[PDB]
Amino acid sequence: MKIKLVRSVIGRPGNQVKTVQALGLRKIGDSREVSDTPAVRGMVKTVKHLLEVQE
Amino acid sequence: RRKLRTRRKVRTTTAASGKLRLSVYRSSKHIYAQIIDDSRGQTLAAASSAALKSGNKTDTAAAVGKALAAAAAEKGIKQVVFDRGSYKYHGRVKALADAAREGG
Amino acid sequence: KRTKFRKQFRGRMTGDAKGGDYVAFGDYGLIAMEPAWIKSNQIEACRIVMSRHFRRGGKIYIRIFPDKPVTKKPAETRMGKGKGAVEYWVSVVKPGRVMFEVAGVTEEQAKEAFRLAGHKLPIQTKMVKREVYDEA
Amino acid sequence: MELTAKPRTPKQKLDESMIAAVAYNKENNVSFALDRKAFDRAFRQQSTTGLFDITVEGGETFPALVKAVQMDKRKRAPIHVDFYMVTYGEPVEVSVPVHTTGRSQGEVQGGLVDIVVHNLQIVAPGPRRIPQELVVDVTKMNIGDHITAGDIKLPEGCTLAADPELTVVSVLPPR
RNA sequence: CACCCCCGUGCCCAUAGCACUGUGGAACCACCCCACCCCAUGCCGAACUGGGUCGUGAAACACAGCAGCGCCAAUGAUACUCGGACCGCAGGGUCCCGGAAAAGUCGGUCAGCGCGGGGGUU
RNA sequence: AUCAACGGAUAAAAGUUACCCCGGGGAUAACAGGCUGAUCUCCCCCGAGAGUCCAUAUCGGCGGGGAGGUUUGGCACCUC
RNA sequence: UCCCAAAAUGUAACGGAGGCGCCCAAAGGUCACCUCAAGACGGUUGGAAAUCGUCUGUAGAGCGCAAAGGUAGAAGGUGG
RNA sequence: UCACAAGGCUAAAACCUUAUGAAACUCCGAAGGGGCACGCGUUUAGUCCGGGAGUGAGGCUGCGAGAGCUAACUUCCGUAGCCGAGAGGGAAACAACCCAGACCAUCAGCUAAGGUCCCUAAAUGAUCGCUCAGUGGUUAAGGAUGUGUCGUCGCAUAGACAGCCAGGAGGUUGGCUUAGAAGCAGCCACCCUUCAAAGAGUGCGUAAUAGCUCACUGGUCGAGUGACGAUGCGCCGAAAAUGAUCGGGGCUCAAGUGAUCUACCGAAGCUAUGGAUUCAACUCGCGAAGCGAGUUGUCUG
Ligand SMILES: [Mg+2]
Ligand SMILES: [Mg+2]
Ligand SMILES: [Mg+2]
Ligand SMILES: [Mg+2]
Ligand SMILES: [Mg+2]
Ligand SMILES: [Mg+2]
Ligand SMILES: [Mg+2]
Ligand SMILES: [Mg+2]
Ligand SMILES: [Mg+2]
Ligand SMILES: [Mg+2]
Ligand SMILES: [Mg+2]
Ligand SMILES: [Mg+2]
Ligand SMILES: [Mg+2]
Ligand SMILES: [Mg+2]
Ligand SMILES: [Mg+2]
Ligand SMILES: [Mg+2]
Ligand SMILES: [Mg+2]
Ligand SMILES: [Mg+2]
Ligand SMILES: [Mg+2]
Ligand SMILES: [Mg+2]
Ligand SMILES: [Mg+2]
Ligand SMILES: [Mg+2]
Ligand SMILES: [Mg+2]
Ligand SMILES: [Mg+2]
Ligand SMILES: [Mg+2]
Ligand SMILES: [Mg+2]
Ligand SMILES: [Mg+2]
Ligand SMILES: [Mg+2]
Ligand SMILES: [Mg+2]
Ligand SMILES: [Mg+2]
Ligand SMILES: [Mg+2]
Repeated sequence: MKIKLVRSVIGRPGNQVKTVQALGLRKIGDSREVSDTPAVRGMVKTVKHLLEVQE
Repeated sequence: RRKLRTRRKVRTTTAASGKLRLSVYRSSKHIYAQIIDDSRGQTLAAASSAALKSGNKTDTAAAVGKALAAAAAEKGIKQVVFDRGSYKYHGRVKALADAAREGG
Repeated sequence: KRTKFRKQFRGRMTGDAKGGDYVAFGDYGLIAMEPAWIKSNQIEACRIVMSRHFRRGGKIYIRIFPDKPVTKKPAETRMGKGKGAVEYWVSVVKPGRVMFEVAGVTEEQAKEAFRLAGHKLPIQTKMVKREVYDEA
Repeated sequence: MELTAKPRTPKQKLDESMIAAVAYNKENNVSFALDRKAFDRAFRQQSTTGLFDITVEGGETFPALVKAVQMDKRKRAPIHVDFYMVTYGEPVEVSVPVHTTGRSQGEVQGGLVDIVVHNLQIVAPGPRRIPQELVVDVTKMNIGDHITAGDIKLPEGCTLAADPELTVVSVLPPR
């Protein structure tokens, strides 16, 4: 998949923070490419709502 | 009433003991004294008494103790555990005992 | 009214009605619509209303029953020093639960005796009539 | 009655006034969804002892009976239905409504007719011919008079799942 | 095990249990009989124990039948619910997404897998 | 070893102060305010019953729904 | 010790209930043996309950004391 | 185990059908959580040894509970987030809520929550409806031929709902009660007669009669009309103290509202260009390490 951080981490729960951290995004507007596998696509599920996900 | 047998039965720690347990069955005027490796569902030696008995009915205990222990020599069994039954270790099954207890 | 022997004190919480939403022991039935607490005397009130309106004799099934002790601290005490001592008894009627069953009376009679009981009640209600054979 | 779809997904029908249902053959098992309006007219007419014809939007039409119904507690309305796909010569056990007939000579000296158990579950009829009601006479009945489950006239080829000394339609004193 | 059956003993710990019921006898088991001693009874060979039959397989056990009970138990739907969002002053309630019971209905089932020995297949 | 104030200040110990003093506290009470509204005040619903007769002329049991913030309080939020 | 305590541990309140500051020389060690409550039928004192017998009987009993967990193949009752 | 609703049954208990409550009940039992292994796949923290501390009054909201009155800008715990120690936009104003974490410069571009009649940046936008009450712009039981939308049932070309003419009957003051009760202050039953139709009968009435009228039928007309719920928006119920008001002007010939669509405005968030700092790695000078320099990345409440 592709990925964009289009929401924010403040006032968001600890784990969702640390998961934003993992997925490599550290600022809004950050985009990224992601490797369709259960642990990474399972890292995008849990912070789904903060992300504009492409394909 | 089945309490005595399942009692001593569990009281013989099956596997973790290492040693082999040794059944009996002197209720009828025929017995069965089996030797078992507990863990594996297999029965090793054994020495019955209903394939000819000489004649003795309870006097023959020592005989099948000696016969069993004889089978134990060959198969290579030197360690043992005495799985009695509802049988209160006294005469007959004591004979089977003492018999195997020397004639190993 | 009261339970006869027990433990003493309790608590409070809510979601929709366990059993039973269905109409046994009777032909017409009255159903909660709101998550109230219901005091003895409130039922007592509905019982006496309906009992009078039916005269002799009809048949009245008061399904709900107050097992829950509610307490109230003494007059003018600063909080603490204890828990309040059993003011009265409530029955935790959740929505949909059937509070009342009456039978041996016409539809008209049932409507009225119901409405009269309703105006005595802490919560909105609705009357209905059988078909609820979930079991019997 | 003419349902159509049956996926595990309900959004296709929810508001549109349809009930989730299942009809099982005991060999064949099929989920689906019926127009509410219909099944309302229906189940009102035929009740639990029903028997009506069910043609799935695929051509194949099978007869069936109503085994259970599942309600919204707060809206008091059908949301789901358990449906028995009937057999032929022996079915299952049928719950049927005790009624009452004629002015009892109980309501004329003090008391009233009280159907102490509204719904009587019998074993078998031969399905094709199910008793849908069950008239009991009461005119003989005085006040203090219980009718056990034995004394009910079954319509031949019918037995009683009931303990037949259990109190049914009994007439009660006044006050 | 060659085929059966019986005796012991296990893995299994009720879809493997119980009732009703039929079968079984010198070949294993059982009751049986005797007991002054080994041994034993808070009293009594009932039980432990000891010497042994016949007799009976009735009791008990083994095996078969059976779904009355017991136990096991769907799919369907729902309760609730992680997490996304909301309404209501409040008691409380809704929507989207995934997970998802319990009880009940369908049913399923008079278990299955071994080891050793005995005894039978004119 | 009721060192039981139970991690146990000394071997060994009570009161009083309106004659009172110091250092602090709005970390904490009495006044007032604030928040609440059980209690307190009023208004509404049902109507059993009273009114010869007739619920509502007037009164209104058993119970229900609100308002107000003038009572006694609750809380301790600015002011020691 | 139980509940609160939000199915890991933990978790406060002048929140909701109840025990302890011992006892046992056998109530311990081991060895061996025994199986409970309760109801139904019938039974000299009895006749609600006593003691005996038959049938049912997975715990509906017992465990020195509180309760929770536990336990009938014993921790339960008896003897060397 | 404790508690509990109607009935059976029995001498009450047990037991039988029906039926239900539980923090300190449990035949069962999720979602979730916790431990361990891997890393099957991303990312950056960790742990230990030693120096220096400060803190030990917390605060709100949501969810979960107790206490409390299912009171408190209440109290005590669990849990997430924020304030504390957080500036910036929004919520008129407003620690906490919603958006969002500010290295510096800019008279540059895009967005978030929230907004686009004038004060006030931005559509007096579009289309299908709703409400006419200033609802909008704060409460309830209760009430109501308000209005939209569904559904149920009923009556009707055998003439109905309404309107209008007439009958409304004989037993019979039905019995009971009563000082009298005769449809009509209270207890039991609703039977016959005549007909196209007239019911021990509904309200008013009388101390009780008598009296007025309805339930039924006929004509008359000439067609629909009546009841019961479900739901959208409103109406009433709605009374406090210095002067009013949604923040204001004002809004329905919507600036209110339910739905769907798009265009724009909006922050110290993102972006453009320039620049400095932190750390890091790479390259170089001198004499490894170290200091300075430079580039890339990175960071900087
Ligand atoms: Mg949620
Ligand atoms: Mg779902
Ligand atoms: Mg699933
Ligand atoms: Mg069998
Ligand atoms: Mg000292
Ligand atoms: Mg003085
Ligand atoms: Mg002086
Ligand atoms: Mg003086
Ligand atoms: Mg001073
Ligand atoms: Mg004062
Ligand atoms: Mg004060
Ligand atoms: Mg008052
Ligand atoms: Mg009166
Ligand atoms: Mg005050
Ligand atoms: Mg203060
Ligand atoms: Mg405080
Ligand atoms: Mg937890
Ligand atoms: Mg703490
Ligand atoms: Mg089950
Ligand atoms: Mg401190
Ligand atoms: Mg502190
Ligand atoms: Mg705290
Ligand atoms: Mg507070
Ligand atoms: Mg701020
Ligand atoms: Mg601000
Ligand atoms: Mg501002
Ligand atoms: Mg504030
Ligand atoms: Mg927007
Ligand atoms: Mg402008
Ligand atoms: Mg730059
Ligand atoms: Mg920053």
